[PDB]
Amino acid sequence: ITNLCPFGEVFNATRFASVYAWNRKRISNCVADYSVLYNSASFSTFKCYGVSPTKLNDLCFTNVYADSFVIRGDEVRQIAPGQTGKIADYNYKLPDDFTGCVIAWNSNNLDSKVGGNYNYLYRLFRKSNLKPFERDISTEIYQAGSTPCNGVEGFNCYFPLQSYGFQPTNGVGYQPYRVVVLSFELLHAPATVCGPAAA
Amino acid sequence: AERVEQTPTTTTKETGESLTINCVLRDSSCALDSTYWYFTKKGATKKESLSNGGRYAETVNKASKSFSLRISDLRVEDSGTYHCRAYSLSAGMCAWMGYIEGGGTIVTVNS
Ligand SMILES: *[C@@H]1O[C@H](CO)[C@@H](O)[C@H](O)[C@H]1NC(C)=O
Repeated sequence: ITNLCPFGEVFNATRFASVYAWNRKRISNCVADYSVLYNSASFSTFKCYGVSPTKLNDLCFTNVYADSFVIRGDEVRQIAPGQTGKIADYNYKLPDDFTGCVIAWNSNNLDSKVGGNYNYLYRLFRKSNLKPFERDISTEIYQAGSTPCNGVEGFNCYFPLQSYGFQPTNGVGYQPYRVVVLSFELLHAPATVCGPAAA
Repeated sequence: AERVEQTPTTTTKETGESLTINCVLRDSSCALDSTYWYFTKKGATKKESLSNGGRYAETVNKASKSFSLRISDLRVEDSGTYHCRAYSLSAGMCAWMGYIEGGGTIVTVNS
């Protein structure tokens, strides 16, 4: 079935994950019009690393993954190789050798309420940085000192997750952005994900 | 923090005045290779292409990675949100190819 990749299911999903609990959808055995995404005009960020966005329709890949989550506008810059900060270190980390596109759009109209949207969380604390594409959904109380923690919150013993408050009248830097990260894998196996214009 | 800084964030103008929006690709090693402007009317959600035509004039300084849209002889139909998109398509000093976009300018025109 040489039929269109279900990119609609990723980009137009009703629900998006919290960044700490970021979704990964495997895409295979389908034809993908990357140009319609790139030329869309809904997106505020579209950055392709190790591949030109205008040649995507001409390439085939072994596997495509679509990772998706919500962050604040001024965190979108952290979804890039080499970056540091709460998001890049403790929630979602790209490898230094990343091949793929980082795509984002303002989602203020979907992910802010009147009185503010409190449904989204991010990991604030961790013992070390995530490895590329690592996911940590643990709620173990974080031990910031020598003193053991025993699952109990105290003066150096922190709950590791905090809530985004998405206020609708805030500045764009504080607004929610939906993000999709496409990773392109080219291995020694049959290439199952192709543009319309590829062999 | 690699971003496009679009100023002003909001303006109110009288019909007949002109307005200038300035964008600069900040905190980037990336070249500015092309630009694009979009408008949504007041109370609409559709992002639509600007024409680069009679009332709308564009400036670009590629070295400084800055550009501007000037709209002359404003009307009330001009009221809405303007977005600038900055393209980097060379792949030298930039790790990436594609676009990043301003936060927008919310324009209100009275009469
Ligand atoms: C999601 O939004 C609308 C559906 O009515 C459509 O214009 C757009 O292509 C969709 N996005 C995709 C398929 O990536």
